[PDB]
Amino acid sequence: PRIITKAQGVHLWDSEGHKILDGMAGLWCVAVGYGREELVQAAEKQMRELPYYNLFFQTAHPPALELAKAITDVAPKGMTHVFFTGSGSEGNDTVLRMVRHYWALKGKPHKQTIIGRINGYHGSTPIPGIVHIPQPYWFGEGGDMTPDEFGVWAAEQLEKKILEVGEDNVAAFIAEPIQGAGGVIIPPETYWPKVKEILARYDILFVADEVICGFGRTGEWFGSDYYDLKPDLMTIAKGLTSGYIPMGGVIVRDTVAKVISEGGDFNHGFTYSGHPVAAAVGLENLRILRDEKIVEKARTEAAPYLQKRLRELQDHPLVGEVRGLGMLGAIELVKDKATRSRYEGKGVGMICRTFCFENGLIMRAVGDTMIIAPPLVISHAEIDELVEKARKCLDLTLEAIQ
Amino acid sequence: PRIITKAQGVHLWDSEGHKILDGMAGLWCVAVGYGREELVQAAEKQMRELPYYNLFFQTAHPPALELAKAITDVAPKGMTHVFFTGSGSEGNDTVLRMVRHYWALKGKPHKQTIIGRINGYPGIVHIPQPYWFGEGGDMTPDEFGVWAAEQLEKKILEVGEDNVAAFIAEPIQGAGGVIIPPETYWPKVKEILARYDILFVADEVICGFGRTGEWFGSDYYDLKPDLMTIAKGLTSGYIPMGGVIVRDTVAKVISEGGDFNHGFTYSGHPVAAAVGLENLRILRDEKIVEKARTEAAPYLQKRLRELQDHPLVGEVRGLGMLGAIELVKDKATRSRYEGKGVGMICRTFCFENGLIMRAVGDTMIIAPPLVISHAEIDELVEKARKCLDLTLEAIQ
Repeated sequence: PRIITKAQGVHLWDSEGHKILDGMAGLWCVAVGYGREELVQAAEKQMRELPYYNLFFQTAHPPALELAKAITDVAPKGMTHVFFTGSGSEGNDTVLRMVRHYWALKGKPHKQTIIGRINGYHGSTPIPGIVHIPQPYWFGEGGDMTPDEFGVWAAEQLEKKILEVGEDNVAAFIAEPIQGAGGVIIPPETYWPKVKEILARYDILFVADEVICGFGRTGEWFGSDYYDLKPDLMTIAKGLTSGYIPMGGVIVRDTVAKVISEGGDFNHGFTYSGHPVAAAVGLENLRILRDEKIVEKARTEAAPYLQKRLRELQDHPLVGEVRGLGMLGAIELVKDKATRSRYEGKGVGMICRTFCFENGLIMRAVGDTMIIAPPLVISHAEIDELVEKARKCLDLTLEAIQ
Repeated sequence: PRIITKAQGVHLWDSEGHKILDGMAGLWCVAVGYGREELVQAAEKQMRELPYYNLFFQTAHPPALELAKAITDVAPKGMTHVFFTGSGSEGNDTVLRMVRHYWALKGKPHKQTIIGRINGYPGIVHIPQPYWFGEGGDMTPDEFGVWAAEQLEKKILEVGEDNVAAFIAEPIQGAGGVIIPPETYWPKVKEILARYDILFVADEVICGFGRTGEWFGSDYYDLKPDLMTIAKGLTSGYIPMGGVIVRDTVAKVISEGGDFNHGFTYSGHPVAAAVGLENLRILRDEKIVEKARTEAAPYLQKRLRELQDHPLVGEVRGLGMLGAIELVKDKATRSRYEGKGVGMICRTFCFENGLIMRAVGDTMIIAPPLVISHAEIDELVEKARKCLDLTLEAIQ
């Protein structure tokens, strides 16, 4: 039984004193790495000054506002409003309400169906008003097409579905820039360009799920920045606080915010914001990401090296592919690299995960896809640690297959 | 907006150094009062040791478990499962999923309609609230209660048992002005629920963790709920967290029998749990809940009721650490100062005189920290009177 005693930077240590590199940044979230005392201190300060309560009585510099202001500053242009939640998934629920409630107020209440992709639908409990298009997963679902052309097809499928459902019954299309959860499904070059093209010609809202891509994970602040999308709403969480304290929220384009306020501010609960203690943490977490240039350094210094290094693993017999951008990476485990076939039923990723655990690496396995989203602050040294331990474990996995 | 610099016990101080008594315990939540360093220290400790989960490994004593264990210990008997959320309202959403998903797995997917009450929450239907003071006209409290309870049975039949998933109610409606039910209500509702195959959800977001004097409102009115939404006083509002407590029989049906929506991550944020656990440790181990029941509550209630003499007060009501004051133009008919917005004025004068009572229309309400002292109750009822006198004066 293996118990963690201490955590620092990108590393955990067990009771035995064995060092572990957390390649998944806690669970997608721990951006600035473990043990940043500044965040602890933010929380502490607020918790004793005034833990809860806003409006009528409030602190000298309410963290709710200053955090929102901070978020809108790093957001895509046009995104001026932030409605905070206690979690990321609460964010996605909230956005579903907001898009439907939005269209109602425009006097088009028929607009209700949400178009998701396969393997990124979310909760929402087939519901006679959430439909799916195929995911842009070339490696698994693109057979023998070129990435580029597969992308275009998977993008066109959106247009088809909008028409099939009918524009006047569609409320919104909603997608993670990169699905990352379903195994870092990085789209072909051509996808988002084409989806942009489509969205431009239909009167539907566009929700970027930045729960995972948010706050530096792509190298840019948001995946929406990276793929250059113009979303109407953005769900955030996780890296908002580097996972040091629960918080989520929705960033909202001005034009949309104005509609859920004017007309009817009943459901616009004059942004009671979120919890002061969470916000205080979030604000310091954002201050740190911008002011110590961690996002910038991820883009310019960590990312390029991580990607290069990770790709060296392509030589390994077991690896059908390495893919990744920013601080996202994935490794496909195949029986034959040519046909991209898997070790059917053997559950190989499981084995590879096992060996990662045993050898002081945290990669997550999504089926036969190993994935990584390490803290944005990982060093060259630590990337060397990572790709090294990765290889050890790939060798062990292969060995174990015989 | 007045600028608070520090908070202690049941008191805030502004920049001017003026002392303010928070009669609403933050917003229903701050149970143990402000500035308990123990809670700050719990959060701090966890935030640096291990702020969030990872796929593989965990700390020596994960606070998620220890908190759930702690909750199940204070819960009504049978309540063995806790699914945590990031908020209270996320709890109520979650429970809506759970009750519907529950019935589906029993092979009765038509069971979906939720029966709420008016002023607390086809899809979702409502019955009338047990608010004798406003909506009972000239009936006796007892008989009005029975009627308001019978209205449930009527609605179940109207909707039809095979389409009803659940009935869902706060034991006492906090939000909507401390709507304390007649004696007879909950007894009768129990009677009704006993004869229909529907689930019963207690919304303990507000009544939870001592507010009634017992741990839960469900304890107090002696209800046998199938699910309980919690939040707020779980951490004394020091850090956001919520959850659902779930009867064994229900939990067994949503886990095995229909392996689906209990993996995932409902395990709850370690940092929040650490706080929650210490908050609960404090409530049980320093006997705050017990002392609320036995020492604080009786005195608060007594004292508060002295205000009944005031011209403006149609009624004082309250149990445990809940209280309400009705502001009327004529005590006989229970009429209000229609349209004058009197509660507004009374609230205003409370703010200006270092008291936080919340106004729900013309109902002033209080839910002070469970730790309020006799001294502080004296402070409260005293400032209350001052402000009632000021409000009345201002009406001329």
